[PDB]
Amino acid sequence: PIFLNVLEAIEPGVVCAGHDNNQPDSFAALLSSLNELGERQLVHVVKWAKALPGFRNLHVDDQMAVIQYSWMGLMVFAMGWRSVTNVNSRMLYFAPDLVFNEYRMHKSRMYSQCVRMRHLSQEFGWLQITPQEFLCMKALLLFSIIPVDGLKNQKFFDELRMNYIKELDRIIACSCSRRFYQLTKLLDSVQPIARELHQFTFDLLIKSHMVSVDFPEMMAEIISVQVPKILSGKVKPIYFHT
Ligand SMILES: C[C@]12CCC(=O)C[C@@H]1CC[C@@H]1[C@@H]2CC[C@]2(C)[C@@H](O)CC[C@@H]12
Repeated sequence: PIFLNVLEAIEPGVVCAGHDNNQPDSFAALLSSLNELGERQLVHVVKWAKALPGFRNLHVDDQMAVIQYSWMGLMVFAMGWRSVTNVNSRMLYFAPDLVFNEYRMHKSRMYSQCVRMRHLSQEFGWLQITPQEFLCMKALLLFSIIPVDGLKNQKFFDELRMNYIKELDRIIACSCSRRFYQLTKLLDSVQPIARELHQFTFDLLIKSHMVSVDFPEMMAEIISVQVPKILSGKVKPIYFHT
């Protein structure tokens, strides 16, 4: 099981937000901590993606683009997994030092987005997603959002994505169609969540200095240059179902 060996081997370890849990929960503090967490996880996502089977087959520019478009979906998917794994789904396990209870979901001003993420977390439970289904789905997520004008080498991308789909199907196969159906619906359900988070972070970046939220430099760059391409519809998710 070469493919599965790789995905398991490359899976990132624990990442902390560096949040001060001893201090009363403010909007500014919670959101600055989520931003810092995002920046730290982006480093890990980049090294993960580069080690994925076939990833180096893409043009350098497509490598960068797929990561910049997909990171929100990928991080949310992993966060959902951690959440089923560690806590119990009233809660969102962003990091060991950054666990959201309902009170925090409210103070972050992200309550409804958090409700969507928790629904995702719960779905992993209800579908009884295996660790190996999780790993293959996460890999697929990196190849599920592209510019409508195409990538530099769209042909290699379409081939990469096909191969990850085949890998998910094998992991299922090893009825079957019911399971593939359910997993593809679950993958699709990540995309509305990512879209609402993209809107939210974009708004927050615009009004950031007003509300005293810090955006690390890499975060501010991607949210101002790449996230607006998704919100304006220049970059769109690939859905399995209509
Ligand atoms: C990806 C992160 C951070 C990593 C993670 O575990 C999931 C989580 C989802 C909410 C994101 C956050 C990064 C910072 C964002 C983008 C904030 O600006 C608003 C929503 C936050």
